[PDB]
Amino acid sequence: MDIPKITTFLMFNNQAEEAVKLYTSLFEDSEIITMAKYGDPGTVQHSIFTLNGQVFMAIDPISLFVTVKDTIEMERLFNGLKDEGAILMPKTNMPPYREFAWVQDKFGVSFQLALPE
Repeated sequence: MDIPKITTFLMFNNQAEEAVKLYTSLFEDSEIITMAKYGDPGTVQHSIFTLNGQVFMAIDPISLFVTVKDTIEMERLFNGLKDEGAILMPKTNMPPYREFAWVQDKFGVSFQLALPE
């Protein structure tokens, strides 16, 4: 269950269980490894799935979800990407993460920065 440093992260309306079901079914070496719904209820809070043995995540724009090594990795990527960027959410201690941030960079790509601890 080892997730890449950078995971493509798909966010849906309330369509994640279907989207996942759809892609999992088409692509070959693929499998739902984790789904957690909300207690909007019945919606996906957290999914980790495979497509050709590659790890994706979905919940509920189509961001990059970065698992950070350190407080210091966080600092660097945060400050690097935040330039002329939007901060969707700033550095925040957010269980189950030591820290988490959400930045759109100047060109428009969303990065989620997640420090596990």
